Amino acid sequence: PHMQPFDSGHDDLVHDVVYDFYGRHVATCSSDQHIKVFKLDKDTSNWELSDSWRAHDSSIVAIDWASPEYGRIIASASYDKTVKLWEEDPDQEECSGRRWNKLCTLNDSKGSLYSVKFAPAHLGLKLACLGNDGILRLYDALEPSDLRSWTLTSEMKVLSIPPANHLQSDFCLSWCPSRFSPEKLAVSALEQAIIYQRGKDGKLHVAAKLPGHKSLIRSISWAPSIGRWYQLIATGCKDGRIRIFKITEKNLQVELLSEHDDHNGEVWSVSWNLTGTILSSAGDDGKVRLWKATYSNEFKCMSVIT
Amino acid sequence: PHMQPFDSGHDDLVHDVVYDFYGRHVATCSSDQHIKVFKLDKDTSNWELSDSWRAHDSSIVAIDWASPEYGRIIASASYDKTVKLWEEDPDQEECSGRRWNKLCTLNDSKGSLYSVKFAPAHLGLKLACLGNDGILRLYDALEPSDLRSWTLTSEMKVLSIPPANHLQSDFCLSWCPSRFSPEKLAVSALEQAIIYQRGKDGKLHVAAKLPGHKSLIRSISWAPSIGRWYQLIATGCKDGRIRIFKITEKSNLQVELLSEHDDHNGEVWSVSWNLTGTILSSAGDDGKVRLWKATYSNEFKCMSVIT
Repeated sequence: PHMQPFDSGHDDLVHDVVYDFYGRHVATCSSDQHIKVFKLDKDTSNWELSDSWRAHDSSIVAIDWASPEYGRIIASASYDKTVKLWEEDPDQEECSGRRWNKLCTLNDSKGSLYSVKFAPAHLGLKLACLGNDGILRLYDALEPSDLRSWTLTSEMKVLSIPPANHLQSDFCLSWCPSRFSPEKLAVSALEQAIIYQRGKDGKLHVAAKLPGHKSLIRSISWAPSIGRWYQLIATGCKDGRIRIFKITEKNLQVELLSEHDDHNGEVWSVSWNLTGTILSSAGDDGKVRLWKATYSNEFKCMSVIT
Repeated sequence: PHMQPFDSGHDDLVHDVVYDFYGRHVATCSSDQHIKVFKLDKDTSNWELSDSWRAHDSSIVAIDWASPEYGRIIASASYDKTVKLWEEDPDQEECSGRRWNKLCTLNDSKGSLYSVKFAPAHLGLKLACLGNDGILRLYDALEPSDLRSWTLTSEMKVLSIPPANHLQSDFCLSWCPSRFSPEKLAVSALEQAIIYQRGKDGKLHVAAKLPGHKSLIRSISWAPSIGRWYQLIATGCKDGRIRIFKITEKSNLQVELLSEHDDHNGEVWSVSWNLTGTILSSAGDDGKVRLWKATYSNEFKCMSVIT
């Protein structure tokens, strides 16, 4: 059952679409340097533009919503080397172009930015970003009252020497959602994919790598480990394979659970369920595949949308 | 050189246009619930839109700028029973619709609002408003640092009762600009026009009335009394007459009527003063603007008619 598609309202290509916490809102960002937010009308089950606005001087590539317990906040990353934060002002008409106020700007990056992800709420307003400079940066809104008070918490050189050629480069972030697991996050930078963990010293250290990728990692996402003791992160590589890694900490162990080339071409998007019960993958073949785990913990394709 | 008209950019009728302190900026408010601010480009002596934005849920009728010594602040009154204050954020692109941030909202009024006027700077950020509820209200930004800290300073029942069919009502405000004169302001409410003065008890009391109006007072403004000791306030009535009252305080107030002029033959909608209170303007149905200067005898004479 397909539903009535709709126009985003963007002129240039759209890079990311993201859901709010409740799944009733979506934020869109494209190259036309705009961020659009759609609302899912209760009555007429249709998606309808809540507000659109110009937000960056260059192409906006990444986007993300903060936990509802900190307000209505969106974050954006652009090729203009910045990350901007916005907060919805309910006292403005929708579509007015002025429904979301910039709360701040992060200019520390000296290279374009490809990704930005808020951290799990149980760690406060925190976030990460990664760009050409090959330097992952974490920021913290130390005082949850001042949603402008964004301090820089950490800086790590993912690539020792960022190659810097033919912008044939890719980077991705994904925090470990787990509430009852030590703070950590995954990062992909080209062929490599590495995991960081908070130490007793309050600093990030590299705790492992997800080996096997023979090309560019287009996407990666940590799955919600509700119920499980272990962690699972999936990656969609350019070599045309979905990979699912089981990470156990007894400090971290790394198993490869599955590999799937069903896409025959690059896997662009890899996404998870809210319960981490279903995993999605999309690619060149112009198809989306949904995967469930077997009783043996292998992964099986439960359906193919096209 | 180049005094050509220009479009405001409003869809519905425009109610008020106001100049900033320096005369280089203008704020416009219309029924389309927008407030536009124009800039007078130094180089090309043209007026060009600085920023426009939706500010009220209903028709915006009045507007006004605060003294430059408190920042870039505008105040607006609407039929939506509110008065909003805005402060310009120089760190925003012009025309972005995001150049003026709401600093506060005053909801105390239970009837639509027709007028709002900032008080003379020598009294702090203070302001007044009047609406259907027939209750004039003064607000004070007690701490000039917190341009959100707007407290309510006073409430006075102008029209004993606020009756109204809401089909023929008008209200106007105008503070006495004078720096070396006791705080006071004029208020028009329909046929009546009354003056309030601050007492020793820090409360407003009615110190006089400007008698003679035989219809609705569309406009009134106190003139800058630079050089003079007496005060002069003019009113443009619907009965088609401009009136200029000389008010002297010998503190109790005297009231003389200096001039009456029907040259307009129809209602006088706008009555305005000079920065020195040297020239008085009037506009009306006849589609003409008249400028008036005072004679040596203190009568007023029409020194020109624009059409």
